[PDB]
Amino acid sequence: NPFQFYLTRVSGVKPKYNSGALHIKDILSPLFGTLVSSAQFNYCFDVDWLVKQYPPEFRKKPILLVHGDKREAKAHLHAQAKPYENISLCQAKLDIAFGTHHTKMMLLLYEEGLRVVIHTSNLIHADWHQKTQGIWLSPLYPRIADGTHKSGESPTHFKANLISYLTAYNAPSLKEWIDVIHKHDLSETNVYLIGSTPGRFQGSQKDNWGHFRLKKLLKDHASSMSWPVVGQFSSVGSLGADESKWLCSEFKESMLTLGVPLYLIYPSVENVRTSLEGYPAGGSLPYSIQTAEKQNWLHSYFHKWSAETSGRSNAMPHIKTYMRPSPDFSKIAWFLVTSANLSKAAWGALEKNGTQLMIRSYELGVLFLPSALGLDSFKVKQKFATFPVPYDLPPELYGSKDRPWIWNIPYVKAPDTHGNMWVPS
Repeated sequence: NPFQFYLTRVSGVKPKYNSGALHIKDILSPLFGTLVSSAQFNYCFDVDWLVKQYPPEFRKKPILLVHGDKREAKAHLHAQAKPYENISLCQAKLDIAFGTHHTKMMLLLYEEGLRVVIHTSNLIHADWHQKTQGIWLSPLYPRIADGTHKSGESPTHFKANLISYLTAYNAPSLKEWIDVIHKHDLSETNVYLIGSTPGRFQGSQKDNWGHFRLKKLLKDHASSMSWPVVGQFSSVGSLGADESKWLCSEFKESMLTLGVPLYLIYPSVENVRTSLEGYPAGGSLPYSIQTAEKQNWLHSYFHKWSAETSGRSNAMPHIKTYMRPSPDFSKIAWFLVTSANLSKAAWGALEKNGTQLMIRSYELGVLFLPSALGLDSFKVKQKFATFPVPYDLPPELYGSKDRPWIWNIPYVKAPDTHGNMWVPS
């Protein structure tokens, strides 16, 4: 299968809905290769839990946790890890305020080669239990033969792009991973890397990251042919007093690039209330009343979470996806799975009269382009050459009574799936 795009397993749905899905235990299985060492980039970690996901035989192999924790939270993470002698930590520098290290990626070095996994799940039990999450699995990259002269690069330039991404951390522990990557052949890679890294990027450096990086790839490797843009995420930042400030101006502009209706999918209160988790799903859908009340204009773009196609309408989304379907939603010009939610922090925001792109966070995704497969478009796989879109199309608009899930206000008029109310505080 050319895509290697997978959803995580969801407990409590019919087996047919998990047949082609993966659990972290599957990803780390001996069947995937003989593990020597690994790196786990993420945001939240439950170390005891993480360790048990590795098979017993591999549990003592070295593990690098790359995170953005600071101060006490950092101390706590070090405390979680102390008992496991084989675990080292790398604190990603977060020199711009309010940034987070949000990238979810696994680097898995085996006796037989190297695997890169870019996905959407935090390393905690609940993210892999009853949520809809996405996974892209690289091929097993072989090591470059000890006497050849090859770049090991793919036509999408994934190898150099991933190295640049690691290089931006400027961390000694990652230099070791960069060196490992240099040693392998990633030429079979058919996706484009889209990363965000904290900084202020000017000149041509603007095209390296965030939504400009996406813009640049859509201009170079896609071509033009009322194809809407679909954006689907689990968090929402403060986007401005009105939409011309960022959403429609730079964000949509980048997304509509090729060689226009914008539909945003974000769970309503009702979607969360009736989920497999009930209201506690809302603990992973941050959207503060503080921010929401300043931008009620945004909510007219919102569409309900519906995933009958993958049996996951009740499995709340923590996956994030962006794509460009045709007017009848039967095909798509491209598809992106990433850790980036709907925020300036994640995607970047122009500064100094559009000469400088400011990004606060680390984010990472893979872009699927028909040109990389020799195609002009992908047909949408109706029931999860055809791309497996994990939610239903066309997107369904919020009803008049719907509200976007807002996590720091109470919902006490209707009980959820487990008969509970939600009272933050």
